[PDB]
Formats: sequence, C-alpha cells, structure tokens
Amino acid sequence: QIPASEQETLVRPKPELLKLLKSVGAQKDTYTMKEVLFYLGQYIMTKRLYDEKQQHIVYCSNDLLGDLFGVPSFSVKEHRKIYTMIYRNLVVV
Ligand SMILES: Cc1cccc(-c2nc(C(=O)O)c(-c3cccc(Cl)c3)n2-c2cc(Cl)ccc2C)c1
Repeated sequence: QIPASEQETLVRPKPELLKLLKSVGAQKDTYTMKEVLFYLGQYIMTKRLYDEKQQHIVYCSNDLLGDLFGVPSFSVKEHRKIYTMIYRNLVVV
C-alpha cells in the first residue's frame, strides 16, 4: 500500500513511542518505519486492543497507544492515517 521507500525511512522515535517499542522487545534507538510497525503490531496483539467481532478495529483510549495516536479507535486498514499518527512521534533521520 504505502510506497516501499517511505516504508524504508530511517527514524528516531521520541521518548514515549520508544517506551512502547521497548516494552514489546525493541532494543535500539534507530528504526525503519517497517520495524516501528512490527513492534506496534506486537503491542496491539499482546495487549489485545482489537475488537473481538471486527478484528481490524482497535481500541486504544486510556492507553499509551491512545496518547501517541490521539484517537480512541481506528481501523488497521487505513495505512496512511496510521503513518500520519506515527510521524508525530518521531524524527526522520
Ligand atoms: C488487530 C491487529 C493487530 C496487529 C496488527 C494489525 C495490522 N494489520 C495490518 C494490515 O495491513 O492488515 C496492519 C498494517 C500493516 C501495514 C501497515 C499498516 Cl499502517 C498497518 N496492522 C498493523 C496495525 C498497526 Cl496500528 C500497527 C502495525 C501493524 C502491522 C492488526
């Protein structure tokens, strides 16, 4: 969906995103957009933030993810919206 070169962007997470990344096994200061996404996805799976019936819907209010994204819920299919929500929380290198 999102172009591969955008997927390959080297990025440095701001402290709060780094913190969520590191609670799901992350061990570095510098990441590609791809690695950020994997780890955020692992967070969502571990914490079971998805709707049982419609599993592409995520609920993230009163949660670190909520703090980062600025929305209470979203569909995981709207990639451009997710990328926009991610970009707020990092520095492109
Ligand atoms: C319910 C749940 C748990 C874990 C991952 C996902 C899930 N399913 C898909 C998908 O595309 O089908 C995606 C996805 C993949 C590539 C880019 C973007 Cl922006 C999102 N994700 C996904 C969603 C978020 Cl918010 C963060 C990371 C991933 C990997 C959904």
